[PDB]
Amino acid sequence: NTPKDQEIKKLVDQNFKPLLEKYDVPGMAVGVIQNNKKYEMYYGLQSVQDKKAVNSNTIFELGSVSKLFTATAGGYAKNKGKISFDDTPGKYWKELKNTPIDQVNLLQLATYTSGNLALQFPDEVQTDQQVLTFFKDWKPKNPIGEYRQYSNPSIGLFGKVVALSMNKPFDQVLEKTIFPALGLKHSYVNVPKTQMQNYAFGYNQENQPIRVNPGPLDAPAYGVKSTLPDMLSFIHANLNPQKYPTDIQRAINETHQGRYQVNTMYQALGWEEFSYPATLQTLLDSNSEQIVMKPNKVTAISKEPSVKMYHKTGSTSGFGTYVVFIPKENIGLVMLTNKRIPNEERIKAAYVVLNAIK
Ligand SMILES: *[B]([O])([O])[C]([C]N1[C]=C(C([O])=O)N=N1)[N]C(=O)[C]C1=[C][C]=[C]S1
Repeated sequence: NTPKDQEIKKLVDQNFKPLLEKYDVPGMAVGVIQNNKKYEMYYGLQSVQDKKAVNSNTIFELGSVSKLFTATAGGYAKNKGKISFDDTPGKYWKELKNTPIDQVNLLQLATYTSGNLALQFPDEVQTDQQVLTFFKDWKPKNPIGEYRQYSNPSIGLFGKVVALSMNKPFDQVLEKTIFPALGLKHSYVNVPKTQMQNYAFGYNQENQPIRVNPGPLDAPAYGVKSTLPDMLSFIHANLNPQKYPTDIQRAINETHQGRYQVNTMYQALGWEEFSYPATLQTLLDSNSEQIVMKPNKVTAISKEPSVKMYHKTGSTSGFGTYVVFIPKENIGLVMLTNKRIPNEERIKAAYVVLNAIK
């Protein structure tokens, strides 16, 4: 009657494959997981100049999807009693004790509500000392906890604090503790010399080959690299947290808890959450210029839905990512590209595929 894998391949070919020609994207990996079966589809080239095909070993930059690993590490720490989300940063980074930023709690930092932290650090902040000084010098603007402004520094600081609580630097937290707990084998903060042959180039808007630049608190905000099989395993863990040991199970479940809303989007830890079924437009609205780039007053959750879906977009200058999962249908999807394409196109292609399967 047509086997499931060919059916999924056809749906992906209908919806994702034409994006490659349309946006001149050299390579793409799309996976679906459904009831513990994994489907992997690969297209084009990880390196144009080397004529190297995209494949199950290709390492892609996840950009802001990296925030999901940061949130997971925070969930892991918290459920191990190493932090409380009501703590402030000065408890762990002692140089911030009794400074204005120490009036902001960990949860407000992870969910972008300090009320005065912008998308990026200033370009001049690079070293560990400059990051410290930035935070010591910080002062409040909007009332703490009431306005969401999506921010690398805000969740970067959370990440740093989480690492300090676990007595390891943040790259070691992911590479030694969190990745191995999720069973991931090819995910990295720092890609080692022996895997560089698998690290795709990203491609900028003139299709020039580029990779992410080092930056302040880059790892917790946008600095993870992974493969399609790994990303499918991560979606599998979010769909089936009960199959994992206690510590990481509780961590995953902690990332799913909604904390506030901005209209139809519930801000969980890392993940954005929606009432399921969700319309396409609700998912598109989560990624509008007004939500992503500007401050928005938040609202206490006044309807908690029974059934939810979760997504997150991510980009670096040279790469695009989108992950989405729906626990009720035990289904999820990952897209990786080595050229940014509009977030709208990622969300819609994924919407059509997930809704058509079966
Ligand atoms: B994440 O991917 O949501 C995050 C935020 N962001 C900024 C941009 C942009 O400047 O167009 N796209 N996504 N990503 C990053 O901060 C990593 C990047 C740095 C520069 C371009 S993407």
